[PDB]
Amino acid sequence: FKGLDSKTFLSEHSMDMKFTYCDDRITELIGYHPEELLGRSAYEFYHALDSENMTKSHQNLCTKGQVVSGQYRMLAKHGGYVWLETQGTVIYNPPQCIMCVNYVLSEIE
Amino acid sequence: CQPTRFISRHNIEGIFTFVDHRCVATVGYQPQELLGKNIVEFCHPEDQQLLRDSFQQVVKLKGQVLSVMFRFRSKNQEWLWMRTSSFTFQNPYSDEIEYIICTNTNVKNS
Ligand SMILES: O=[N+]([O-])c1cc(S(=O)(=O)C(F)(F)F)ccc1Nc1cc(F)cc(Cl)c1
Repeated sequence: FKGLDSKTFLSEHSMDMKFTYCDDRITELIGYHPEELLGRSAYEFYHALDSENMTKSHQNLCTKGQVVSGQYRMLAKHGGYVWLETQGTVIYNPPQCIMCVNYVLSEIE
Repeated sequence: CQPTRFISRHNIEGIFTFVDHRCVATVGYQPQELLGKNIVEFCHPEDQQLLRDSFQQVVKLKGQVLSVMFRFRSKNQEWLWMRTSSFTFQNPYSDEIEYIICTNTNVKNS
């Protein structure tokens, strides 16, 4: 059994959804090293069956400024999928980047 | 029967920069749903690295054709086998960066 902090990690993305930063906590949870994620869009990692609903959530983030994802799957480093829920927040300046708080709902399946 | 296919142009990273509207009949998306995204975003996880390595190598093959087969996620979230034939173009009157031209056909894996 894991405590809440240990199932939660932060990520940052450009407005193109590419990772620009990720907490090292992801490595124990999903297997990626943060540096291998940089430059890759979140869309490279969504299960096919979640792709249309995530595209709708991204649209909503970009119109509302802040959205919770609902339950979705991320492709894990060595195959299979982890269920996550994410709260997304756009940081607008003087949009600059998206900040994500990600919470893991399952082990790798 | 006519095979179903459409043309796309990409930057050397893989991002769609141009999509021929035949894509609607081939994969179900409007061109605007593909423009600005990397083709890898529509690719099956088992095929994604092959697709990345194929975009890397086509720029090394002296403008010759490179083909790849991979599973593409249609607008219905179904995996469709595609055969993408790609080659680079660079206008010799310039020193502008080459881009990649692709023709994308739905094919049988058999
Ligand atoms: O803006 N986003 O990058 C984002 C939005 C969404 S969203 O648009 O659904 C949201 F903002 F509503 F949550 C969801 C996720 C993500 N990013 C993300 C972060 C990860 F650690 C792993 C994966 Cl697969 C995706």
